[PDB]
Amino acid sequence: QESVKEFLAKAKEDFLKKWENPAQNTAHLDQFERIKTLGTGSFGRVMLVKHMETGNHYAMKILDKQKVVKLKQIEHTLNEKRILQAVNFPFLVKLEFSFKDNSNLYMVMEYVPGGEMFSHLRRIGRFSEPHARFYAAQIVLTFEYLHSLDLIYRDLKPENLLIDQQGYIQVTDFGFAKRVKGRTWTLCGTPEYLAPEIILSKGYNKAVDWWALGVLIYEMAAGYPPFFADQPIQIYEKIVSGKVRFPSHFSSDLKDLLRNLLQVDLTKRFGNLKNGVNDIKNHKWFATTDWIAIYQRKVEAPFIPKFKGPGDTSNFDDYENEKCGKEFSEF
Amino acid sequence: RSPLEKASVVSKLFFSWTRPILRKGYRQRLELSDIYQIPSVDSADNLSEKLEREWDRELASKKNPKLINALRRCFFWRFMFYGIFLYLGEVTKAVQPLLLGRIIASSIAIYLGIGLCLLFIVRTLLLHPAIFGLHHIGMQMRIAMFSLIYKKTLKLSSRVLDKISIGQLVSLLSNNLNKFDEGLALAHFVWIAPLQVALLMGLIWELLQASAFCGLGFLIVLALFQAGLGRMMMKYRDQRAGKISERLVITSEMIENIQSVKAYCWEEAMEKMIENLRQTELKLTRKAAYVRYFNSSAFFFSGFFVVFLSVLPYALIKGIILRKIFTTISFCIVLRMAVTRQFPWAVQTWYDSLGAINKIQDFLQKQEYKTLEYNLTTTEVVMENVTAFWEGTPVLKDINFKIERGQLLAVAGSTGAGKTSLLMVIMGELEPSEGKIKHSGRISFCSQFSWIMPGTIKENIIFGVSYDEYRYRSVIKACQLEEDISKFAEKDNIVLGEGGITLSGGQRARISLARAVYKDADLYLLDSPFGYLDVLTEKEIFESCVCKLMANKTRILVTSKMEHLKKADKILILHEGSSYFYGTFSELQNLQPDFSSKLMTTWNTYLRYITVHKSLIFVLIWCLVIFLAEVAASLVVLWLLGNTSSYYVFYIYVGVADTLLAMGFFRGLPLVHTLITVSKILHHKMLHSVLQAPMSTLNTLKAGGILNRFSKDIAILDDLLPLTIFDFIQLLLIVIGAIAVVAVLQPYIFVATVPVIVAFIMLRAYFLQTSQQLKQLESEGRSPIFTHLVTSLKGLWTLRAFGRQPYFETLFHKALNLHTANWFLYLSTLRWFQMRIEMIFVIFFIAVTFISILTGEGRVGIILTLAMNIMSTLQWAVNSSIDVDSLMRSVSRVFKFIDMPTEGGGQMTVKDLTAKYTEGGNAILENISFSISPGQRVGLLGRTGSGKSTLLSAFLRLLNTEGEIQIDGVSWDSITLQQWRKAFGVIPQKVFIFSGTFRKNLDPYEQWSDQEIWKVADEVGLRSVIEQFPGKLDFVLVDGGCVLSHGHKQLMCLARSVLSKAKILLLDEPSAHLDPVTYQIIRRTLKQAFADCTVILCEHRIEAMLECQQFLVIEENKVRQYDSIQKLLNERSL
Repeated sequence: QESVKEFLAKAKEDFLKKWENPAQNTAHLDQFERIKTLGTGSFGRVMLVKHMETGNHYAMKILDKQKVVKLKQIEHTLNEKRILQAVNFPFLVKLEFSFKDNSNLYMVMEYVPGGEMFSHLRRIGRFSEPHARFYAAQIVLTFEYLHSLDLIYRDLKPENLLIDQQGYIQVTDFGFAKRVKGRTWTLCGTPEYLAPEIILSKGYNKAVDWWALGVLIYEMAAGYPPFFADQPIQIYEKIVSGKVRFPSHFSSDLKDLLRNLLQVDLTKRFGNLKNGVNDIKNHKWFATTDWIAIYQRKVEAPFIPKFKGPGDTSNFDDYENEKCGKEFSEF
Repeated sequence: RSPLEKASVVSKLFFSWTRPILRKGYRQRLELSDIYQIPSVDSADNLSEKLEREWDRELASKKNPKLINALRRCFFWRFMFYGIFLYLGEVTKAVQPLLLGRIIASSIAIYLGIGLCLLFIVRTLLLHPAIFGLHHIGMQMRIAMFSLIYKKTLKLSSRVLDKISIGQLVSLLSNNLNKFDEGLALAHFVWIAPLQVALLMGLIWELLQASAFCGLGFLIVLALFQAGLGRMMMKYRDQRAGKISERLVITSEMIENIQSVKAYCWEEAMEKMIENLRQTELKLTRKAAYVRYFNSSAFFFSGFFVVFLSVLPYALIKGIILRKIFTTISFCIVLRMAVTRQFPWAVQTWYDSLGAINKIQDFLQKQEYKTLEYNLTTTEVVMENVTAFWEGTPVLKDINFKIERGQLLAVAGSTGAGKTSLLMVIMGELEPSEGKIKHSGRISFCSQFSWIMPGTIKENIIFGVSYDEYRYRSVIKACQLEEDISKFAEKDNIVLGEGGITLSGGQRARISLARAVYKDADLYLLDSPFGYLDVLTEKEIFESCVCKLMANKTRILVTSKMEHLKKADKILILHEGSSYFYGTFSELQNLQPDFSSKLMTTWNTYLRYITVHKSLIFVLIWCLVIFLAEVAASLVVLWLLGNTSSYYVFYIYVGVADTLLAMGFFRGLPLVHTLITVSKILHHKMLHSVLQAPMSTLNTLKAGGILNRFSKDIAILDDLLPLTIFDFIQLLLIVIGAIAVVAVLQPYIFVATVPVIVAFIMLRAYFLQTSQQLKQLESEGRSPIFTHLVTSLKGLWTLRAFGRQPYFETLFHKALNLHTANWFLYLSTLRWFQMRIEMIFVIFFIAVTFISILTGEGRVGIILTLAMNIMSTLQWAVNSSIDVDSLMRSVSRVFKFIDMPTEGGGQMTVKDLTAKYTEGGNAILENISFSISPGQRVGLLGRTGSGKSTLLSAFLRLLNTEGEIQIDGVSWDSITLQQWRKAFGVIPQKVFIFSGTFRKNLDPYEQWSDQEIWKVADEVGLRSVIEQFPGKLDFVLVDGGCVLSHGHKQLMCLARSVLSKAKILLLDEPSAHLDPVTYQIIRRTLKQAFADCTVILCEHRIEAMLECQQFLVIEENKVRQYDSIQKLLNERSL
């Protein structure tokens, strides 16, 4: 505690002042480039651009307002915009500017040279155990920092985690995230990350994030999801059963803690009983995981991306009247 | 019909049934057909009938599938009948020492001696028949144990058949293949051993009444320590198993790439790696052997304290007569031998039986396939609303198919994309979830994968039918099968073996089509029968039978061929599992013309084993001298004492032969250590020898024998042989010491003992031949049962189609009975051997007893007590001699395997080329000659596709070849082959990659610098190929370097060759293995870096090799030369 709690208090204090004065229409689409489309993502379009005035490469998250209205996801977009505009943490790439055109809206994000870790894991199959712990430590740090602000991400997929030039993972895709205290009945997202509580169609609290992170660690070490089925209904039934076989290479110390992380009992879920994250911090799987020293991210990374300039898309894939303007009144 | 049925009661008790069998066996070699006819009550069909009736009655009776509660009604009466005599004999053997509690007083004892002699006869009579009876019960139960599950094999549901582990059932069958049968001898031991203790405790309290539990607690503590050692032993074995499996994987990898290893000359590195890995496993094995030796020695060592502590309290309290001392010694010997041995073995047997019962009961209960209720009567079949999952995913999109009675239906689409599943469901293999299917039910199917069981042409055609001349002739003539039949040697009765290698794949498809054609049924569910024949042959078969004979009847052939699809009565094309279009031929052809056009045991062996390591002889000398000195000291002590109370108590030191002659803890460990060391030395010698063997003998033996040469043999040598040898040696030494002690008692013993030993040796020698012959025959015969089981597993679907399961049941029962005949014969012979050995021992003991009776109190008591104990030791000794005889086979195999013979500028000139795979085989070259151009590649052209791998191997002389190879003035004789072959550069079609990190996998010799390796890899295009690997270069090549692609592996091989700096490099099949970009990069790299080599790129396609400057045309038995294409293209190719 001590310094760490003193910093957490300051972060929580500044977050409220940041949230109460959100910006809108920070820029127009007149100082960017159209070099390539980084991808689509969800139901939007992503493209790599360069700042005409400055030169810094910046990503642009385009999305149709008609898509937001027709997909019945407009309030989630506004919450995501506000949260991204107010976030303050080293673990994630910050949002710089916002665009609001009569056809679509763009969001300025920093250039991510390291790309998605999902493609890298597909290229290598299975990461080394310390390589897994290296990312898991920062993941736990960011998740507990989100707990220090009382928000629910409601989104956890392998492709959403990028990697920095320093090797630290880069967080993005704040769409499903929301700052709601208590239980929420809303249900959506990836079935592979669907907790039984969300599958049961009940009020969902922050407790499911521990199960999501445990599934992330387990799949990162295994290369295959612990829960998998041909049909989502069978996948939902398998997730409801809450039983899966550990890999042969799985260590007892890691697998035993994964049993507490994947415990069907939400009340008994690791990271929700009494201490928040202290029981996770003392776990032997984090026996050498310097939570405080990672605040500077000085640890030697398991692997570094082969960066060759911000304009190179080598890590990235090589592919190719506003609708209800009254709803989008703060973009 | 059976000889044992024609047996008298006295003959049955003597078990002399095999007496003529032994007479034939000791005379002449074993003949399999000479086996006596199986017992009538032993009929598998008969016993399985009662087993199944009981199983069904129970399965209907109550809500608990207690299979054991059913089998009790089948066997418990006989089990108790045998157990009654077994417990009586145990009681008699236990009480017999108390009778010795009378002769010590010395007239009247003569009657006591006669009665004690008769007690041996009675106990042997009680004992011997019970083992055979209980074992017969066991084998009878095991036969039905196989039978019930074998019948259930045709009952399982296919939906779980794809999920049920194929190896799980095999392991279940193999586990009880021998364990469960022999596991009956300890059955009643629960009902007896507690009673044995009840009697023994009463005997002790009769003698003492004040010192009873004192030794019982020590015995219990010893049992506790012994049981505790087992957990550590199991932990050590489990730790050793994984590293042993890793070593076996590495050895298997070496075995697969043996030729490439000989080419690369990496034998030394492979041997060093193997030994280095085996070092840790050897340490673990040494620890485990030390633990096992301590545990085994505890049982022998316990005997001293067992009597000492029990006597010490009573002796200190008050004086005791030495008569009760000897009697208590015998009683405690019995009590310990039961407590330490009988109870745990019986507990283990019962627990294993209970677990196996639970497993078997669970297995049979699985959901079964439900047969379709059909064959009543029907018009044209029709389908409606077909929809179901093959395991969510609807394999059919509400499909419907009304097939006319006589029509010729057909469907097309992606192969096996659910059309096969739809056919299976229509056939009843898959239960439809939606709609309702109606069919006549009598219909045959032809799976794409042919399932050909062994048997002649008539057998394959009939599969349970009579010989129909016209039908068979029509089938042969119409399926393109008459010519293939005429192609057979006998051409009518060629009895096919296992594997089906006698016929081509198109021949197997023709067999499948004919087998479908053999029986007339409502429909013929053809599934791409023409899928392995030429288009002309397919059209001929269709026009002859497929579209002529059976098309008059209703037929459904899965055909995607456009030409036949036009003539079909109706079509059904499905995409994504859903029928895009279907219906009448003309209507479908007209409704979408665009879619239509687009889609269409020697003493020398033992001596060699001894002579392996000199330390064994020194250890043996030390142990033998220690034993001789101990025996001499004991004899001196006995002589001095026989001619204050501590002197009387010291007689107990002689009282227990086990403790008196126990192998000292300071001696036994060296023997096992030497055993382990000799095993390691043998492993190293075998590895070194295998590295040097000529390829000609190597190809003669099957490669799987190379795996079997170490997979189990080395394991048996490490684990089984040392423990058995040490136990046999210790027991033999103890027995011999007892004999010497008895001879010291009086000067008459040896005169009678020697004939007994000589007759025992003769009897053992006579029994050994028959025992070995029977064991070999039984082991050999067991395989056919698993072969039939595997055949059934392969053919399950076609068998379910045929419905003729009775013949398969007949075959399985016949094979089971055939194996059972040999098993029962061998068991009976062993029983006769045991009975005869017991009779010899009883006779010797009776004679010694009479001699002593005719003849000092302590000497008589010592002699009698030693006699009272020797029997169990002698039985264990006979068992150990048999076990050593069994174990020696692996050592003989190892010695035979080791006894092998060893293998033995850029310009070049070849001449007088002679070559073959074997010594004098197919002449690969007829005095062929060739010239090597300086720095210019020679195109391996001409008879391409006739086989160039032989010439490439001859370039390194990796075959049985001789001739002239004068490269750069150097000949093929002066230089050692390890040095001569290095100049050549291998480019095998299949890349050999050692499983490991890139640093070791690329530099097995380890004689280069890492910076130079990185620089060359950048020059060889591997730095980027390695940047995606774990770490930088430490990435272990798991699964044979599964991450590397074929082109990447070729690049790695080329880089390794460039590192070797070979003067030559013969390329082979570049474009065949390489993808487009991979071939481009390979060509660029070879033409850039390897421009300075006299290469030979062998290509089947002449166009690929057209870039080459020089050209060496190939032809049958004459490898010509064509310097320029101006004549090569006009004469060799044209």
